[PDB]
Amino acid sequence: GGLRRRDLPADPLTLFERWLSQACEAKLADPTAMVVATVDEHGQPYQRIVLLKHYDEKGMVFYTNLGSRKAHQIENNPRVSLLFPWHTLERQVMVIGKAERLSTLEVMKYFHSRPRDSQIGAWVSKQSSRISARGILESKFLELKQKFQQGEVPLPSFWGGFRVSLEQIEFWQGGEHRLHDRFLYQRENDAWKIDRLAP
Amino acid sequence: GGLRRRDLPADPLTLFERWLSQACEAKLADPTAMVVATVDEHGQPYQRIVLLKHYDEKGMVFYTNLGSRKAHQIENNPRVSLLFPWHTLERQVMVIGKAERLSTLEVMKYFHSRPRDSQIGAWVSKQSSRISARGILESKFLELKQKFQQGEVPLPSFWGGFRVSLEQIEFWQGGEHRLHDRFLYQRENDAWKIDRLAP
Ligand SMILES: Cc1cc2nc3c(=O)[nH]c(=O)nc-3n(C[C@H](O)[C@H](O)[C@H](O)COP(=O)(O)O)c2cc1C
Ligand SMILES: Cc1cc2nc3c(=O)[nH]c(=O)nc-3n(C[C@H](O)[C@H](O)[C@H](O)COP(=O)(O)O)c2cc1C
Ligand SMILES: Cc1ncc(COP(=O)(O)O)c(C=O)c1O
Ligand SMILES: Cc1ncc(COP(=O)(O)O)c(C=O)c1O
Repeated sequence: GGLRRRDLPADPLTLFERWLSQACEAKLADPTAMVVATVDEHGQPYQRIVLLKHYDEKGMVFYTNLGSRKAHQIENNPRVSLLFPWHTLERQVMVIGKAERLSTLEVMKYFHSRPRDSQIGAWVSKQSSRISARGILESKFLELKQKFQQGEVPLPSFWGGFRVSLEQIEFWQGGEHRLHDRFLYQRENDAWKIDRLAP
Repeated sequence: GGLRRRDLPADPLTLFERWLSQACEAKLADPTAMVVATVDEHGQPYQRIVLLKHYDEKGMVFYTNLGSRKAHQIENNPRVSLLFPWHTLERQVMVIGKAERLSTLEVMKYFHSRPRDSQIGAWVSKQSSRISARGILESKFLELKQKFQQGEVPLPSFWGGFRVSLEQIEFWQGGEHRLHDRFLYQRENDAWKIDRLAP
């Protein structure tokens, strides 16, 4: 029907929750899937999809291997962008913010909630490094599955997470004639300034 | 069934064509949709989806408004990343490269191939700038529809395109236990060096 300023909530998370809710409702594949962009030391941007696992006023959270390329890039430049590719629903949500590491307590809690095969898998991969063959991953997996016996499957020291703060959140919704609705929520010291952007 | 090095084509575009072909075949919404990431002068990355309109060994092409944020950002830093969010097919294609402007000749050709309402729309929006109301877009549209009479609908001077070169192309395909297949094709002076990357 359209997206009019007068219908927007004060808090952008409120609109995001609604859009996330309807996305699950429409059964999109991986509704929590978002593309996270980071930048290396030479100014080159990099992208990969990760899953949003939690969000609130403090920011959006995802977990990853601390030795990965994104991790290395975030340590040198914490500025990141997140984009939810919801175009089958004629929508997009883009977030601008800084990524900060989650504490051990937060990570252990989420880690032990994952399927065991995934916990073991976490142990297996030296994420982003070049490896000579797939078999390396497969032998290790087997090796560890039995090594643990699974007693509790330990939290790898190289496993962690990041929380991306909400400095800016942009909502995009398809419009005919290429005239789409775009609203940019921008942090103004606790409060949110809203502007419609030309498509 | 999996992705083994021995089954990879010498030229990454060959694998990309296959993946693009099957994506259309599976009727994904907007198979040519890709997330393009650019970086501003402060090192902050930005993202938005655009449509791939052509590709070959020289790079991947998309069209946009030359006064937009992405355009401004590319003029200051031509390094960009493209990511095709094909996860409903358990796949991802990420491209690293430099964006260069297309010539007038190339742009006119593609511009006049678009639906008239879209050509008029192109004229309407001062893409990315803040506008006070949606009505501004709607009045202009109407105004121009009749102004042209459509005799040929002129190419806006602020409309253009970019070609992103292929410096690196990464292929990702879902794997069980979180052990996914990842291969990175990297330009080595005309030739392509291939490495499997840990997931
Ligand atoms: C649907 C989907 C969800 C994914 N979720 C995550 C995630 O939550 N954490 C993660 O580290 N990688 C995840 N990945 C794999 C990443 O895209 C990427 O390959 C990996 O994190 C390494 O990226 P990097 O080399 O840029 O560091 C996911 C991939 C897909 C397609
Ligand atoms: C499926 C889809 C396809 C799109 N294709 C394009 C495109 O080809 N060119 C373009 O300028 N914007 C396109 N857009 C709109 C962009 O995502 C974005 O809103 C716009 O280019 C302005 O981005 P910027 O402010 O970062 O410059 C598309 C959006 C969607 C959801
Ligand atoms: C490398 C990697 N880590 C984590 C995840 C997902 O997080 P979780 O397994 O806790 O749901 C994925 C999902 O595809 C992944 O590919
Ligand atoms: C702003 C904008 N320009 C261009 C396009 C698509 O290119 P074209 O209309 O030539 O197919 C889109 C598609 O959503 C768009 O949103």
